[PDB]
Amino acid sequence: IHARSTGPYSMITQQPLGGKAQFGGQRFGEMECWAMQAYGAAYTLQELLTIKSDDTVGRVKVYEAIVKGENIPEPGIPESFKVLLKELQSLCLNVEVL
Amino acid sequence: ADRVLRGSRLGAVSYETDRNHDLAPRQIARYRTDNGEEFEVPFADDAEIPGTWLCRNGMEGTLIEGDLPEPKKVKPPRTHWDMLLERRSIEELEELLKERLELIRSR
Amino acid sequence: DSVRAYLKQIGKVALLNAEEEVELAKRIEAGLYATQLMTELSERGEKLPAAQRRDMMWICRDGDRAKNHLLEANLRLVVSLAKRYTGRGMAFLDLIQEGNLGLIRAVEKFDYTKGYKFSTYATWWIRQAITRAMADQARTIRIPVHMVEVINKLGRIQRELLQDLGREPTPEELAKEMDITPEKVLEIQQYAREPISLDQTIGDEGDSQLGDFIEDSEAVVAVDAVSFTLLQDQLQSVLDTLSEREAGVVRLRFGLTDGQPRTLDEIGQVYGVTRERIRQIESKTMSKLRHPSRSQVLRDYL
Amino acid sequence: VNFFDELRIGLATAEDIRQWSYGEVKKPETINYRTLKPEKDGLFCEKIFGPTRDWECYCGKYKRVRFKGIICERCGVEVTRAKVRRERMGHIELAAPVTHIWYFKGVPSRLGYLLDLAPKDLEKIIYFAAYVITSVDEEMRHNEL
Amino acid sequence: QTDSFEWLIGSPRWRESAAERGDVNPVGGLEEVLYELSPIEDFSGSMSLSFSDPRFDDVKAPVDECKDKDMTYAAPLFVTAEFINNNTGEIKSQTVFMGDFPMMTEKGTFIINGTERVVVSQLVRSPGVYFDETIDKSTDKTLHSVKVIPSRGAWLEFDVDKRDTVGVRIDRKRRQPVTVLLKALGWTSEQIVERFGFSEIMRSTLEKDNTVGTDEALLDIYRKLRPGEPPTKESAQTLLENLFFKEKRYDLARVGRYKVNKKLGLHVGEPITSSTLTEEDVVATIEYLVRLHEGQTTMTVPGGVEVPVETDDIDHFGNRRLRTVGELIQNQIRVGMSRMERVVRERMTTQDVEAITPQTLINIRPVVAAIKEFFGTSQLSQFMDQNNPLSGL
Amino acid sequence: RYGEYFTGAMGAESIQKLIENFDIDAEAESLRDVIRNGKGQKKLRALKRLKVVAAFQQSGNSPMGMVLDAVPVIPPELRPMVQLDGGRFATSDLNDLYRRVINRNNRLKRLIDLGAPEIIVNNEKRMLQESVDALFDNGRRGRPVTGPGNRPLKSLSDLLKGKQGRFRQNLLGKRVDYSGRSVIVVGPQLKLHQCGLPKLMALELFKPFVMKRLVDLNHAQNIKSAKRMVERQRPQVWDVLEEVI
Amino acid sequence: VQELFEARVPRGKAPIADVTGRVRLEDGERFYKITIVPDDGGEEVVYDKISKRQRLRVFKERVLSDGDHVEVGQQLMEGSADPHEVLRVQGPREVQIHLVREVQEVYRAQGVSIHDKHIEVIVRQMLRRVTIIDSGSTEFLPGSLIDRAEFEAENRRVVAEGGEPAAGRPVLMGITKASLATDSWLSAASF
Ligand SMILES: [Zn+2]
Repeated sequence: IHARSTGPYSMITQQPLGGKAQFGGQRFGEMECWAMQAYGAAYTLQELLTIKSDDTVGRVKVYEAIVKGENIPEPGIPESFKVLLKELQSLCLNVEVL
Repeated sequence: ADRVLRGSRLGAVSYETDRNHDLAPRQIARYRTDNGEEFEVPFADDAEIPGTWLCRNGMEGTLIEGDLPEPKKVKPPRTHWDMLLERRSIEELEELLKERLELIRSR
Repeated sequence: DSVRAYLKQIGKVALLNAEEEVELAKRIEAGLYATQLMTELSERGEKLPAAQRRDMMWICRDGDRAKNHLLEANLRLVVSLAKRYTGRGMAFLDLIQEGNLGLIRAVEKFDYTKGYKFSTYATWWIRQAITRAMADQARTIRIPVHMVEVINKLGRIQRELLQDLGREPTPEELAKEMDITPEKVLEIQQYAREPISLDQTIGDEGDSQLGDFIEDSEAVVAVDAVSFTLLQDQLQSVLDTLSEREAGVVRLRFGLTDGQPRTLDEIGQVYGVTRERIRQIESKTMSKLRHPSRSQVLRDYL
Repeated sequence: VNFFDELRIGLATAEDIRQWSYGEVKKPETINYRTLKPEKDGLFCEKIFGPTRDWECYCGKYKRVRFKGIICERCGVEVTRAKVRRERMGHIELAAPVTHIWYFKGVPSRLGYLLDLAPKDLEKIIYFAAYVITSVDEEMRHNEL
Repeated sequence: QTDSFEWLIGSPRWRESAAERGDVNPVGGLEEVLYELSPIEDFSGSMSLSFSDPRFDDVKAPVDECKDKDMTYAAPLFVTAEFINNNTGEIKSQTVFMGDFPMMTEKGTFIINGTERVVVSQLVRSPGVYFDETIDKSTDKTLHSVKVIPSRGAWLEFDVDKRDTVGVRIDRKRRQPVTVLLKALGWTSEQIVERFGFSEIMRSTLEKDNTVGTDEALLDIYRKLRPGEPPTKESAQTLLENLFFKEKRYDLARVGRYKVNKKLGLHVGEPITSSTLTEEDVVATIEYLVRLHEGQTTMTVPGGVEVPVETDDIDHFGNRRLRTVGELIQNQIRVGMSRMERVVRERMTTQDVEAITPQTLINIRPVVAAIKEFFGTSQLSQFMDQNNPLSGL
Repeated sequence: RYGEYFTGAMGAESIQKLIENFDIDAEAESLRDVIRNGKGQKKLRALKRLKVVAAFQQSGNSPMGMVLDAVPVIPPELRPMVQLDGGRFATSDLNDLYRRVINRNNRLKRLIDLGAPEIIVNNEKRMLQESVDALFDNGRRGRPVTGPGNRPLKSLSDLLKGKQGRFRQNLLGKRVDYSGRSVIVVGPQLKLHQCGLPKLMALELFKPFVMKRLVDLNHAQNIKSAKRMVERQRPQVWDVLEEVI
Repeated sequence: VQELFEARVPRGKAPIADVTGRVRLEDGERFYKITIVPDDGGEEVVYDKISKRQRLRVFKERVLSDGDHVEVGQQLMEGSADPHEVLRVQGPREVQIHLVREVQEVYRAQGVSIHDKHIEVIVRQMLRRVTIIDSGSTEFLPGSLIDRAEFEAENRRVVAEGGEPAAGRPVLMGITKASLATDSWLSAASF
């Protein structure tokens, strides 16, 4: 049995950490996401890969919104994505968004 | 060593609240580097304005103004001439250059 | 590997002996006194003619030729001395460069009227460059060199004494023999270790790394963070129900509306009152705060 | 923004990179051994990368939210979050020009087409085995030949 | 497992046990590393060092204590060594405490830091001669090879080309001819015809051998070795006999020795024990190979037992043996002395003459470092699954 | 003699002199004349060259970036340094590589000012170039840079390419919370839209929601009595739980 | 099936017919000997070496033999069909139906019902691009593969300029090979 709402996280990434004395975390794969595309329930995916995985500043917002019972806030930019952009900017790349 | 083990960052963690009003006022000097630049550097409104300052370039420069405090306090390097003049004399180099300059003078 | 091209580079050099660089020193020093002769010639003006220009310019080039000829002649000395301090700390080419710089300083400080071998002269500067460079750039955390003294002495007495007992020594024994406390040598044994890398595999298959397992005790807990703001909200809701004066006394006193604890006379200074007037209203306020109807909602907030 | 049209990639020019960074370091140091605090001009340099401790300058003279956007010119550190240290890029100016590798050792070498040169011949150029004529006048050779 | 342990110690129970069922001259497992290791000789030939008498002391704590107090279940180890000068002869005999040594229970177990751990048996192929025949798909004909592997050395393969003839590259150096191995081995081209001419496909090797002269082709052999080095009288025969007739770096298995005799129909009624490779076995597998690729069924040898000619199997049990734990720990003591002695012979020079006791030359530390090194971090040492007595069995 | 006329040098600054003193256009239409005239291994070379000369010819870029005079530095939290308990330090591999860079730049930087024979100069610049190369990608030119244990380090491309790649960082998938797993049995009295649920795991999952609801009716003072009261598993949570599910 | 989607050379090689007419059937050195006579006629087509283990194909009326009338693209022996040559001869529309019957047969052998239009969806990406046989007038490198709709959009601006006879055939290519030719560049980075 494993179960978790909120617990410890990694120091390298912001992902939940799972071991014996940890609550465990549930590893969500790839074909799973393919079937999520097959429904096309994309707001679920935006819920999954952002506020549940890597963006720290959203977790306080959605958690506190659940505390007050207010509206679900909009999922902000996955900051883990922007980490790749900084890696590209490390290697002589004028990358840019328009 | 796969076991649930904790390490440490360094620094501080604070749960302070956020706001965008009632902050301390400021003042802006625009320091000028050697390579013709103007860098709007915000300073706290109660502060001192120093003379030299390493800037966003990674170099130091002067102010927005033309005070020019001092181009001094630097020292010359310990050259090979000083290290020569420790163990050798002026007469040594004068007569020795009479020897060598004689040797090119006689070719 | 640039050792092939670099030994290949220095292999073109001919070896030199003592009596040559005796004269080459006169050529170089003739170059430097022709140099300062040129600078003082620029000081006083009155420029010498063309032959008395090309002779000093010629000998200024000549001291560079014999100088660089000597440096070429002792790159082989840099290799021959440096070539056994490998296997530890630093890449060999770095050792080449710092041996070159120490050899430059030894060239700058050499005398031939002392009558010695030039290499035996330079050996202090070369090995001293080894101690300096390996003192600097061999660790992730730079340790000052006086501690490196007892790193060398501690590894010496520790290794040789470890042979003397024939086994692992105890820290109180090193505290006895190296005449310190066991907490001293224990601190040094803490300092001596290299940092562990992050990217190696965990001993097995083979896909995961080490970075998956790092527990933060300085992590951002959510429930205290939400708890903190609503706590401040309960500070507002409870603290605004008391009197007009005591709100300003507690807020301006405790550093709440501004963030800084103040002296006694500072908040009495804006009111035009005494310190005792502040202390009796504040202390009586502390009697008001231990009224338990307020304390009931605030006890769990500890 | 969250209204993105494209995402275009080019070579980062030298001026833009030194428009990106907030400073240039010059020491091979991380921290002190004892107090474990970041050193000047090394790795983790607070002066160009920011506060490791939340809203606390290294001078330690200011701590509060009302002191924000300002610079302790004693510490040389702007007062802000610590999390932005995962965002600030640095740079190092060079003492000599340096070629990039992905145009050279990549197959085929776009450098080798780019000036119409052999790869193996270019290798001994950039690994410094031989000279090459880069520019010669034709006037003085021509008429004075 | 109990009789496997039993043997590095070499029990009296092991002595009679492996003495009544034949077993003429039983030698200890430690001894098996001793007499190949001892005597120790310097490069100058002026001093010498010897080992003798592996034995054991008593236990220091019972199993309930060791499992309780979380230690190793060990016992001391004594081996009586001797330094012997070669210039005058010296009798520095000194029984040296070689270190602690882990011990097996009557449960067949081991205790490391209180943890009960188990040694797993590791199946490996036996070294020896592996004959094989493959058929290509261009011209669909029959090439006949053999791969002969020793223990701890290089390899050699006697192949057959798609055309004529052979495949005789040793340690994978492109090809060799059979005759230059034999003529450069020091044999006439006449005896190539006499002993190996019936066997007529190799007459084409003696045709296209393209070099007449023993050393005149053996210099080209050394050109096949390096390439590009002026050969001397060293690299003519002695370097080759450092690969096949020096038993210090090229040492096939004792059973692999027995497997060579057993396959090749050698002088097998022999109590022999060695790891040296004669070339007579090499020409024997040459002629067995060509009698195979001429098409036969049987074969005898002058001086030995006749052999039915056949190909070999890959995964047959006679080709795939078991390294037991005493062979495992035997290898770990072997590498432990391989790392231990490799500074001792180095310090046979730089230590002071007449001022050395055998205690000053022995470092017992890397040995026990190799032991505790072995029981940690190996996938052959695992925890006992104690949740079912069946499971533990 | 004749050194007044030509210019010759070595390495990357001369390469920059090549790049600055180069034009696209007459080269380009020259290769247009080749693909009008030539054929075989006279046009195909102009083909393979004409693609990339055409590529610089199209966009408003320059080949200036192919050489560099400034090297950027990645933010430090992507090479973070962690101390464990007991004073056990761990960090990234890239940092001492940057240290080799800064030591060679300051080393050359001080060494030029004295002046030197050129044997030193191409040595130091060559070490600088290889330091840049090992910074970007270890093992591409010659022997790979290994450290302790004779094992190779992690360069920039190592963070990008391989089994830590863009699949293996992004599209590999990861673990998230508000989840769980257990073993399953049959529920044959249920309906299709129905399912069952083990209740300890359920209350373990729905913690912030029930923590909201239990305080709303006055069973609790705050979040802290809420969460602590959950950790005590007091019997007042259950009738709340059927409402919140 | 996995090879039949990347569409390599099948090991069960049997040629198909190339022209209508009759056949001249013979034996050869351990294989067979095959000659097709055209119907118009003209050049007679000869097939040399197909192993006698790979025996005849059955048509409908009962068995292939010598003197038999030859169709447009009838397969000659048992085995498997090359996609590229029946593409070269009969046309794309057929090769569609061919691959449908081939994969569809494989799922029919286990009796698993999969609707055809999914297979059609997989078909549609396989014939998107064409090659450059002739450069024509406009920058088209031969040996390259170019989208058909872009090729027809570039030939749509056929205002005079000198004519543009950029020639190309419809090109089948393997689905990995086809999947390399993208524009999105980070899916391309994902290999
Ligand atoms: Zn400060």
